Amino acid sequence: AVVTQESALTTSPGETVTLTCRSSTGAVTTSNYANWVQEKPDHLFTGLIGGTNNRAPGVPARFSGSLIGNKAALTITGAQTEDEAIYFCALWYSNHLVFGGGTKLTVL
Amino acid sequence: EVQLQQSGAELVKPGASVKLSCKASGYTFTSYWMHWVKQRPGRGLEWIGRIDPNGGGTKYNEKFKSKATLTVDKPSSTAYMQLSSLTSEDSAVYYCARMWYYGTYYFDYWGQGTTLTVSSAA
Amino acid sequence: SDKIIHLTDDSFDTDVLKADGAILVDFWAEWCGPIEESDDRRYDLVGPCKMIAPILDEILTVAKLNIDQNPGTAPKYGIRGIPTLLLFKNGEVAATKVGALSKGQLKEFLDANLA
Repeated sequence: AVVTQESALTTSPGETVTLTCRSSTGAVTTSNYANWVQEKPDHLFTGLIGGTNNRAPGVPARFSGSLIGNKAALTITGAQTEDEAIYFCALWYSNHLVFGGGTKLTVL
Repeated sequence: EVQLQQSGAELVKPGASVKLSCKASGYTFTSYWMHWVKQRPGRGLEWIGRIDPNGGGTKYNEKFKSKATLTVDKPSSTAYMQLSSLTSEDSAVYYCARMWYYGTYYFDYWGQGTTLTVSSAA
Repeated sequence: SDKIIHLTDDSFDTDVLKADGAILVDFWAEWCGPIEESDDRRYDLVGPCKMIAPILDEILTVAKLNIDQNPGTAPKYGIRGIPTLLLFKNGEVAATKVGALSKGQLKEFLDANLA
């Protein structure tokens, strides 16, 4: 399968942005367990969301997971300047993980 | 306190093998899975496999079944991944992520990575 | 719900071990997910709680235990974390299933073990 994301989005401080995560097979479900890794500058990775909505320990509460239509999503309510990072997602199929291209979020 | 630190910047010949480590500390090593990812320029991320340190059970990407070999060492808390028959395609920064599997699947703590360069001796 | 057999530590050899064919064990504790060794890293928030057992039972027999009120049972079989679905076939264990799953995946695990 091929997981797809937006190439690059733009937002500002205080605004509400929404990223998506399509699947080529069909629609993204609870079985896919949608994950969302964050890559800040200088290769600093950290898991934000996983299992469609469950945050990791210590992750800001503004990062919320949902299922908007036929794709998984990551809504950042009140975008900070530190959020400027590449947001990959990852869907499970038959016990194998498939990453996406990533979404370069730029905060003005 | 939780930290994942991997080995230094390697330099290896084509056709040979290499073992990359991933020291785990600040938590019980046998209570969390341990994935491995491949990051090449302009390719994003690429799943290699995961390992449950309790029992040594492994699952792989179909592309990386003949390539990788995930094992663990419970005493030293060190996860492992052996890339064999190295080519120019294997030149990538390999990370090791941690996963909470109990009830749901989410990542949390990642490593700084290990730059591997498969260069032939001229 | 009515098919659920709540068990105890000393009542394990009578309920599940000696039985007719297949018997399962959902090792829940209402902290659906969380680990054992360090009871310091756990989570009550998560909402993948799977009560699906009152549904696949209706589709063999499945039992049900709580390790906060029964800390004697889990240590015997090396259950280092919950929820672990231990399958008791003929008073032994065939296969284990760690990390929760949907109704379509719990069917995949069972149907590759009963017939």
